[PDB]
Amino acid sequence: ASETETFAFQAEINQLLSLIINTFYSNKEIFLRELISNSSDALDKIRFESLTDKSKLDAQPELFIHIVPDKASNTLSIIDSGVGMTKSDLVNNLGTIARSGTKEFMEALAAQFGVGFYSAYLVAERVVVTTKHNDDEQYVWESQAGGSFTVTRDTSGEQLGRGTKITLYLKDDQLEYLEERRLKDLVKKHSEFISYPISLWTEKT
Ligand SMILES: Nc1ncnc2c1ncn2[C@@H]1O[C@H](COP(=O)(O)OP(=O)(O)CP(=O)(O)O)[C@@H](O)[C@H]1O
Repeated sequence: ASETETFAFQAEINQLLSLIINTFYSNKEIFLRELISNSSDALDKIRFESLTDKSKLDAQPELFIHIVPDKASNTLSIIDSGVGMTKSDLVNNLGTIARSGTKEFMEALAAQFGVGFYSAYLVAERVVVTTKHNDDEQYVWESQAGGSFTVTRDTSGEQLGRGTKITLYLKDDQLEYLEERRLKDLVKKHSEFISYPISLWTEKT
């Protein structure tokens, strides 16, 4: 049926990506704290609307963050019970939105506070976001950071019912972040100190 609406990137978002990706960072580990942030924020926002209305939390009436390395697909996934996004929050907040502090965060850096979501693309060549808000259906956002992304209505297969799953497809050199030592440490590490619980799940072979 083609629920995919293919869009193109902000001109400045492109710059923002070019900064991140095309600068070798010793520690690209920044990205994880960056994602767990936006997740805490999402759990925080749903926890809020959950006072004014209790029909909200009913979806998954528990607030969690899951981290799944999967060596099959070489992906690292981040999963919360948080607010989620509508097609609008997808097409509007992810791709078309310059996060708070301007790219002059980094633009003046030619001459971390925080990078946010886009920090993901230093360890991954590709990323897919599967999300469920309450007022809207489940949508799927995907980009290779090649100056266009795609948003697709996903009414089929499995639903979270609420919240968001970010799955990043790691670059061939970046697979260290599929490791349990690497990650168990990083759980307990920067942004372990936080409101919600963090489960790391790994496959025993
Ligand atoms: N886990 C999540 N659940 C739902 N929406 C999310 C999300 N992570 C990001 N978003 C949406 O995408 C937007 C833009 O992403 P981005 O990470 O660039 O900014 P941010 O609002 O997370 C602050 P920062 O720049 O510090 O991360 C967010 O404002 C939010 O609307």
